[PDB]
Amino acid sequence: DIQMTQSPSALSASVGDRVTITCQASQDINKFLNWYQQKPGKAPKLLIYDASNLETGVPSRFSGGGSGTDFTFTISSLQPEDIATYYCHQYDNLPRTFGQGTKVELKRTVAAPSVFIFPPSDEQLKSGTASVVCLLNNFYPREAKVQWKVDNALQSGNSQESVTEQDSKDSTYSLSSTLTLSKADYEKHKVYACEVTHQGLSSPVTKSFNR
Amino acid sequence: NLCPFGEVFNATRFASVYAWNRKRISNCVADYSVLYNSASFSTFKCYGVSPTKLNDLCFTNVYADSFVIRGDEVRQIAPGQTGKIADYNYKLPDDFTGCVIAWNSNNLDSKVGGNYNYLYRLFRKSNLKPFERDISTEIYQAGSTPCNGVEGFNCYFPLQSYGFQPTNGVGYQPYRVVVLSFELLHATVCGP
Amino acid sequence: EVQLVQSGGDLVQPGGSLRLSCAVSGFTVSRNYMTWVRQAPGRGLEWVSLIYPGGSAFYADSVKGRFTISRDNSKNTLYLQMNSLRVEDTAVYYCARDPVSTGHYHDSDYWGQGTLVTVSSASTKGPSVFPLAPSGTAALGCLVKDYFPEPVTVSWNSGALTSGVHTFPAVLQSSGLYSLSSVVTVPSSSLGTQTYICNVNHKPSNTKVDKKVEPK
Ligand SMILES: *[C@@H]1O[C@H](CO)[C@@H](O)[C@H](O)[C@H]1NC(C)=O
Repeated sequence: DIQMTQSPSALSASVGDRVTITCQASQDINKFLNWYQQKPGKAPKLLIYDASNLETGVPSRFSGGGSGTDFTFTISSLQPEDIATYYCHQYDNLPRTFGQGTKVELKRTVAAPSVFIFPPSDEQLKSGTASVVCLLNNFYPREAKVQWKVDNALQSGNSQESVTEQDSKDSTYSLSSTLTLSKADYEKHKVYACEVTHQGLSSPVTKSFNR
Repeated sequence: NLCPFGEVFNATRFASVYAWNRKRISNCVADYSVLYNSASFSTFKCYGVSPTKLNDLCFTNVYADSFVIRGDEVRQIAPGQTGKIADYNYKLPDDFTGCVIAWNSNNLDSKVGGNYNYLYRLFRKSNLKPFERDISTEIYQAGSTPCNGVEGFNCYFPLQSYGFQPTNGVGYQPYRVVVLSFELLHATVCGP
Repeated sequence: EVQLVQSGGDLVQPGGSLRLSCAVSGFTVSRNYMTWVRQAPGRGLEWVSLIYPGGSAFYADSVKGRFTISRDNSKNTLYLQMNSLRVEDTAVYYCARDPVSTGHYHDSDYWGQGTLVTVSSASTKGPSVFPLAPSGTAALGCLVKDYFPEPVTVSWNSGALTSGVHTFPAVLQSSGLYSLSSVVTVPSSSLGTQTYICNVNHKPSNTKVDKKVEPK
């Protein structure tokens, strides 16, 4: 099939910056390339059809061009309402294919996380399983390192993480690290700690509690 | 009486696929091998007959249909194909006996900026029957409201431009197509 | 105006079958181009199939044979037959009409509201809700654990909170059940002076929970 290679995978910029996305085709598609915008949890919308022409209502700051294999997308000035995920789509060489997508991301200033550790609930302890929680509230950039330490012991493999989408207000992220253990394992130790490393920390942070 | 395939294959002008030309040839002799051995054809596909025999089989009239499509559409000019061309422009029967001959015509049929001359039908209320022609340019009613001769929302021009550009990829460059259909009946065409 | 409505999707099992519906208001379906597109869980977009106005239909190189596309002109509704469902087909699904650009006219494409489709073979379970206890401000939370299938909705204090609360995306665990949580940051002064309770609406099992959190 005509595979479509779209770059970049991730993109973060500030307001006013010009943004150029790219989509190459494995074979000639002439001018039959459409660029789509999808906002988080919503139907995608058509902006650039025929690789260059703009659909009705599309602001003039959006523009694209190309013919053949390489294709170019660009917003001359970034606007907050332009934060979404954009895909390239060919539609003249069946089967139709899409691109992986590019997630436009706003750029704020470095923000350190507010760490909050959460011991398991005694109800869940009587249920048979324990789940310790670590929260990194409001930080930027998204890059963060959570290490679980039980009785000053590095834990590996017994934890998962989930990160929120970028906020519309402060535009920060939040991270959740869940440590799952059997009740025998949780009762078989004492001190539980979450160590956080982010760009906005002089020394690593470490919240903790005792059983 | 040599069959006048010269007027068909080497014509200075062809047609848009939607308005495909037919030339009816009968009562003549032809050297099919002169055609078959020409290096100038990039596609020469036959169904129900070999190119190396044609000189020997006789037929009751031959129809020669001709038009222009894009290279990547030449495969649709075959039995049992589907797609916009086969469905809405020019359909071959399932029991087609004859040949499909195509060649790249970029040097003749392309124009800087795009040709506006050659068109294909985008939309129709139902698929064409085999060897049917539709040359109407009526506004297509896609919705619940009559167009009454005005183009716009749900009222679409039924034809689309190929926009043949000299710089197109070979798949998107113009190719000229001739379809030879052989009919038998009572009592013609024959070889030397 | 123009509107597309999708319905008829829920959990199925491997080898099962499911039909997707897409009602249309504004244009005749039997006389217009139409396609279905697949939005994987938190991933890219994928083309499934198309049908020319006039009969002809075309499918992707994975749903071919296993899937079918059809339409009913009376109700003016679009249908996607998905048979021999695999897990690789678990995703959201959209119905849309192709954009127009004839001569001296141009219009965009119209999309539907999207319907969620899940193939995983698992018993529907109810979410156990456990409290995240608190201790310059502070934080507490709710842990929506062990439930299936997606999705669920959460709201703190029946909607009395709209800022400072984060509901993390769900994570599917090895035990076949997903999990998520939602936290809240508030000053230590509000301890007891303000209500703390989360609401979990789970339509897949018709299970709704309303739990309260307080220090201990
Ligand atoms: C077209 O012209 C060439 C000139 O070399 C000739 O050889 C060929 O036979 C002509 N085509 C037909 C169908 O006669």
